[PDB]
Amino acid sequence: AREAIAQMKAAALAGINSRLFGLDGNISTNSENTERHTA
Amino acid sequence: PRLQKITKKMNLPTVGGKIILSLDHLLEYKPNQVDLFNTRATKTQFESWYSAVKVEYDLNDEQMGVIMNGFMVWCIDNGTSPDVNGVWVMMDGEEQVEYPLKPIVENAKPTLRQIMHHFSDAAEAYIEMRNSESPYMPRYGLLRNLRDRELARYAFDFYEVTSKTPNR
Amino acid sequence: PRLQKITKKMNLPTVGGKIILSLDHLLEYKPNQVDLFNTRATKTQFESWYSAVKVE
Amino acid sequence: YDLNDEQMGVIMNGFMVWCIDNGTSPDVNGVWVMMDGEEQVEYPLKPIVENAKPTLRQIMHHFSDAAEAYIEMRNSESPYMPRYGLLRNLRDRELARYAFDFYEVTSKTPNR
Amino acid sequence: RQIMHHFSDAAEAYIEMRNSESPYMPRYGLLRNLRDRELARYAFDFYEVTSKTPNR
RNA sequence: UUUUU
RNA sequence: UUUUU
RNA sequence: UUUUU
RNA sequence: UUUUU
RNA sequence: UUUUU
Repeated sequence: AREAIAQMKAAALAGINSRLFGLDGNISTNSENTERHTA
Repeated sequence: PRLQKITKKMNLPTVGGKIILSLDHLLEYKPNQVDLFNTRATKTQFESWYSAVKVEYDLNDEQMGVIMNGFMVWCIDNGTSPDVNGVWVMMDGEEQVEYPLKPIVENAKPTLRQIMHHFSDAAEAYIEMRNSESPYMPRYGLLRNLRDRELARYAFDFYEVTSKTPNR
Repeated sequence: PRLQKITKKMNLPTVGGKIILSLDHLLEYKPNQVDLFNTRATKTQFESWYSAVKVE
Repeated sequence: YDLNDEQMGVIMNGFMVWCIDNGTSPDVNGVWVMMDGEEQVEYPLKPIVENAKPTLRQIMHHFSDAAEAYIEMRNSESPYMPRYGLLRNLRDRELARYAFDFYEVTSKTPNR
Repeated sequence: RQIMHHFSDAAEAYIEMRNSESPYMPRYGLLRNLRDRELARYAFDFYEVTSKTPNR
């Protein structure tokens, strides 16, 4: 049975790419403006 | 037969034909490495920060150890940058005893993190045991979505690299 | 033989040559984590919100 | 650990058995444990590793004959095998003697 | 640096022995994340190539 | 030499 | 060590 | 040749 | 060196 | 930190 177990564990895991990062929360698509308006 | 690592006959600087500059007394010169960087503040500035803060809270008592400790946990779970405002808080029992926020920052001679690299092993052991009991993770990590529960040890704003860390 | 996680001989802050700042009484300091964030309001503001609404 | 006492012999011994039954690599975290009676008296894990001047196994090749005799007698009574072997599925019960992370080859071993 | 290329063998032997005792690495390396602990010998701002070095 | 969870 | 619906 | 914080 | 909310 | 109708 020691063989058959390892065959199961290996058969049920393939293609799963770990990729320890998820996604970052910090977005900056465009920097902050910091300018004014007048008439 | 035995000898020492450096020898006078090694090639060395030669300003004068006779006199050598690097005096061979280095065999006992072993300062702890981390104390020498630039990314850490001085021994002086850390001291004055600890003295100047005490007046503006006006404690003059050893409750300061609690207040300092009450700061570092909050210093984990939210960012560290000069653009903070509002308040901060530690809790006891079930209430939310708060405090002000300004004088810690503005009476910080270089920037904040430039002081707070001292706290490396303290918070390390802290999240270690809290991870031992229950599955802990800070906010600085959850905001950036790590999958490996194991590397909570290395999630801070303030964390000082050394030659001791692993290559992972 | 048994001991505790933190030890006094751990490397720690050294303002004075003698006195240590982080007093070793942290072995029982286990606040519920979520109560400590900034993204949540305070216990105070939640209370006043519940009181001020009732009048209006 | 701040012991300054000859309990160190027990703690050292309590490490090597655990050092068998799980891997040895710098990427360990958490805790480790020995037991007495029926409880699970645990300890921390960091300072053994980080205060290891070269890497860990580079120290632990000293322990060769100790753990050897250890698993020999435990195999004598009952059918023992570590985890480092069961993770790699040996069929011959007899070669448990040569299953470690740390094991130092010599000119004495057989050719099998 | 145009002055400090003189110091080549001094700092070399220095980090050699400190690496002998304990696992030393400078900041110029840790900022650039080497994996091989062995090549701390060749991590400086100032280091003067010669015909003596190996091809690694 | 390192890299065996 | 994690990852087996 | 300079430019490596 | 700074800049991580 | 804000900004999710």
